[PDB]
Amino acid sequence: ISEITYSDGTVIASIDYLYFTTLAEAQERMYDYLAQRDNVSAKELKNEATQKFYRDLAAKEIENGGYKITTTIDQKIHSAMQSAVADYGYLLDDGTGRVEVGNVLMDNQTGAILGFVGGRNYQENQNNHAFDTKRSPASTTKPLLAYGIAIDQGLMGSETILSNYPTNFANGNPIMYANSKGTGMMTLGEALNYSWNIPAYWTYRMLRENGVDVKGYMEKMGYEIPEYGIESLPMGGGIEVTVAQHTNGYQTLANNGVYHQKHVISKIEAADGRVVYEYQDKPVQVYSKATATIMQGLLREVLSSRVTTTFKSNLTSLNPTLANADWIGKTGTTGQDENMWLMLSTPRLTLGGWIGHDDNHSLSQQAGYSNNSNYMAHLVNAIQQASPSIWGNERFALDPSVVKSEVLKSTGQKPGKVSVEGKEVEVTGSTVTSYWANKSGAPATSYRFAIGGSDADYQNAWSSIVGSL
Amino acid sequence: ISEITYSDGTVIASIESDLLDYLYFTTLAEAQERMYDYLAQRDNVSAKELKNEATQKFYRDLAAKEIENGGYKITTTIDQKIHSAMQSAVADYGYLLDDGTGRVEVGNVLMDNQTGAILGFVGGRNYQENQNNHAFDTKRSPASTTKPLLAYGIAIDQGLMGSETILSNYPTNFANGNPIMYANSKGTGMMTLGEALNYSWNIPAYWTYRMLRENGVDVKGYMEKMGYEIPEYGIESLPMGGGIEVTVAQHTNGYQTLANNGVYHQKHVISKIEAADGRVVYEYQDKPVQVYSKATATIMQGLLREVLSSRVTTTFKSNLTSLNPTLANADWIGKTGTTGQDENMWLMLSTPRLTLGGWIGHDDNHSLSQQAGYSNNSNYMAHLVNAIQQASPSIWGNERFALDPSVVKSEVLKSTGQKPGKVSVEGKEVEVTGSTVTSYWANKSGAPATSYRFAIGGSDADYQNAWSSIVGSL
Ligand SMILES: *[B-](O)(O)c1cc(NC(C)=O)cc(C(=O)O)c1
Ligand SMILES: *[B-](O)(O)c1cc(NC(C)=O)cc(C(=O)O)c1
Ligand SMILES: [Cl-]
Ligand SMILES: [Cl-]
Ligand SMILES: [Cl-]
Ligand SMILES: [Cl-]
Ligand SMILES: [Cl-]
Ligand SMILES: [Cl-]
Ligand SMILES: [Cl-]
Ligand SMILES: [Cl-]
Ligand SMILES: [Cl-]
Ligand SMILES: [Cl-]
Ligand SMILES: [Cl-]
Ligand SMILES: [Cl-]
Ligand SMILES: [Cl-]
Ligand SMILES: [Cl-]
Ligand SMILES: [Cl-]
Ligand SMILES: [Cl-]
Ligand SMILES: [Cl-]
Ligand SMILES: [Cl-]
Ligand SMILES: [Cl-]
Ligand SMILES: [Cl-]
Ligand SMILES: [Cl-]
Ligand SMILES: [Cl-]
Ligand SMILES: [Cl-]
Ligand SMILES: [Cl-]
Ligand SMILES: [Cl-]
Ligand code: NA
Ligand code: NA
Ligand code: NA
Repeated sequence: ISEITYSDGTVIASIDYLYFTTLAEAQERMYDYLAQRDNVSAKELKNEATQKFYRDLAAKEIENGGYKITTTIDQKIHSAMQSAVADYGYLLDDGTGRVEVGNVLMDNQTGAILGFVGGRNYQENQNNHAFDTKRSPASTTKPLLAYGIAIDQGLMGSETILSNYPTNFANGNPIMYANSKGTGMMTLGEALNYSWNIPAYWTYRMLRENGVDVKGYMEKMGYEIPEYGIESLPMGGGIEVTVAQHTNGYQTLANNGVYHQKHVISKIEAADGRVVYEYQDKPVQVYSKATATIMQGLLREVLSSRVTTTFKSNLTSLNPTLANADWIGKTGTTGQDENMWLMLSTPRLTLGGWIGHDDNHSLSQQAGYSNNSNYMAHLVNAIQQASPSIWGNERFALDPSVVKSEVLKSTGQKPGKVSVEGKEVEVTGSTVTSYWANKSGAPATSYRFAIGGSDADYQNAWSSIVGSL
Repeated sequence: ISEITYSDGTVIASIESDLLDYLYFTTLAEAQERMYDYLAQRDNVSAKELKNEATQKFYRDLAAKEIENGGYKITTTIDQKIHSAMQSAVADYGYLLDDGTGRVEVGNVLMDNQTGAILGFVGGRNYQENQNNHAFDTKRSPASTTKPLLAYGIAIDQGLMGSETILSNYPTNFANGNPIMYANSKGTGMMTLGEALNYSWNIPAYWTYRMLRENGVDVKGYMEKMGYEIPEYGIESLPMGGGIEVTVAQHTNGYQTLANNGVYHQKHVISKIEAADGRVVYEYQDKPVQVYSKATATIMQGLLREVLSSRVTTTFKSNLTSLNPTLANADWIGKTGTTGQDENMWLMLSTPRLTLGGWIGHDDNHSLSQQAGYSNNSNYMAHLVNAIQQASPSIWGNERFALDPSVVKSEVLKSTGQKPGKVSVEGKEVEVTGSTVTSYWANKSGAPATSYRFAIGGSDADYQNAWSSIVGSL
């Protein structure tokens, strides 16, 4: 009778979060294997009755067969993660009841899942918040769906300027962030650190205007998103993901643009040793190396800046060496504080983390900012203790293909002549290196130098700019 | 022969004559200052004679001899378990300060808010390597930790602003024509007190101090009640710490005053000297002074609570949270400091029971790294605050700072920090309206009606520009 092992061949069980997660995945691979073995047509496989039967026939196969199921799970690491959430999960409770939690640690280079947190305590609550739970990824959407795609397309670079000026949705309601209706122009860096919404709204809207196949990108990463025609899409509206699937997105950015499909099972072998399933590596360059490495740079500072997450502070206090790893990441917070995300990467690993309530009520305001950040610092340390060089010491680095431009700070763009209602101006001032992922680098400065902005906005910004020579 | 004891009576050391450790020198030195004052007054020397240098030297010599040969018991306020714990903390965690500019030195004073007793201190990285006492001897500019005491606290006390009053942070020059800078920023716009505190902007502080001069406020009087020695008050950048130099111990005494509801207790490390024959030659006398009203102090507490919790200029609450979440939930308030070339970092922390002063920098005054104060010092002091807890788990207390009853509350416009009402904007009189906030004052009657110059500071151009904005939003 059959076995599931850790990656080193150590038996997990013969046929708790660990048990069911790995088994359910093994059964899903067994389901595929049998449907292909019986030549079940794709029409047939859509049939509900057929699915039940084959779901049931895969389950019995594992029980009765004598298969070895090799998982990707690292015993020391996964176990250290269980202790972590046991020891430190209480840091999440903030007076809104018992806060649940999902984490997935993924190898950036393989997609393998080394260990995971399923929830506060399987014995109290059996919902798997790492693999099953689907929640809006909120602002963690932005680097993937908006900004990363805009850069990859050549429509934006590291120090391009976006409008966070007040603006409304089609219905007339103001696009909000926290309680702000917006401010003014702003670099991509600042838009990312503070997690503004308006800048993301204009970015997505620009992608639609340029006809960019955004679905194409998201699908290459395994994202199932049913409707792309949504103005708040890039802020995580109309999207729902597992922590495992979402971790896979950040795995893509971290792995210099190259997707590896997540997996928890690497091999199933019949009792006579014939492989019935084995994981096939299909790297996929979702973003250009320039794009991914440019994005790595920005997400480095999302964490450094500490604007929306205290994480680096927390990690520094618990483990100052570890804190010097080249961490990058992105927070998410849903509009009523229903869900907090913190996504973290070093060159080697990605660790995704969600918290919230099962019934979807609000957390405290600081639940993502402080609590989750603190918790994940403890979790990241606990993985370190268990496997001391697993995080690695590599730095993320700009790909040589990255083009570097001299732009004005004020416009995001090369200095140049511009007309400001009549009066042409020679536009001059302090400059910055901007990183682009196109052939040619930044354009020269135009009147509409920014992503988004009304006319009014533009004669307000140009006002100050002109003032400032 | 003579002995210096911890506060429970344990012996720290014997004083006998020499042939021809911070704790020894610090406690002995203050004991000799006491013996000095005693011997002088026993002999009826007057401030006339005691101004004469041959006479000081005589009475300093006499006080040394007296403790060396006499049979005095000297009782210090030092708490042995806590002080030890602090020596351990700097030993274990001092390296957290080293940022690549060399060996960063450090001074700390833990003070009891209710008496001014010093319970323990850190004198430097390692007395062996360097004997400069950075807790008691080194004087440095308190930088922006000047602002609550010299500027905003006094303004509130004098009824010239309240908790949500607006201040100008629009660009402006010193009298010589140079811009008042903060980091690289030439300024922004109008600003609540709270925001001005959390970011530690300079211009609001500049204007605040200017106001107090225009109003002839006795700022020296306040600072002196707290033991501060500032030689020259006519200095534009005073409130930012310009032309001020202080020990960690003196400066801890200033934050003690705000923390103890406005009431100052003079710092001391010695509570009693007693002779063998029963003669008490010195015993510390409790002499509370109300420097700020309880209203002012408790309002200030609320603002300093958020300086820490906003995490703008320090990571401390984050650091402490990860080290000791329960302790991070005590009622911490504080203020940071950074001199203009990054030479000096300060963090001043209080709970209702204790104040902990912290300075870091280099004995030769060269620059620290840019984040030394924001991050390094904040992290170290969270380690230090925690180590103090471990040694004495109730010492910090679970009490909360709270507004005194005497605090006046007012409904004001968020835009103007003043009560809603009509204003004359450039000819046409306007119905100044919008969302409100509760603002705390330490006067009789609270906020005024909004006037054209609602803010502390600002030029005509500035006020135009800001009203421009406010009129828009109606
Ligand atoms: B983000 O910082 O997680 C974020 C995302 C949104 N998106 C949507 C669709 O509401 C809103 C907000 C916010 O207004 O706080 C933040
Ligand atoms: B403060 O945030 O510690 C502060 C204080 C000063 N003071 C003086 C006298 O220059 C300057 C600055 C600064 O230029 O950043 C900050
Ligand atoms: Cl293993
Ligand atoms: Cl920023
Ligand atoms: Cl699409
Ligand atoms: Cl999905
Ligand atoms: Cl569509
Ligand atoms: Cl799998
Ligand atoms: Cl077999
Ligand atoms: Cl950092
Ligand atoms: Cl922080
Ligand atoms: Cl280039
Ligand atoms: Cl260029
Ligand atoms: Cl191009
Ligand atoms: Cl317009
Ligand atoms: Cl000394
Ligand atoms: Cl003691
Ligand atoms: Cl603020
Ligand atoms: Cl004065
Ligand atoms: Cl002084
Ligand atoms: Cl004067
Ligand atoms: Cl005697
Ligand atoms: Cl009073
Ligand atoms: Cl009242
Ligand atoms: Cl009122
Ligand atoms: Cl009054
Ligand atoms: Cl003017
Ligand atoms: Na966020
Ligand atoms: Na060191
Ligand atoms: Na400061």
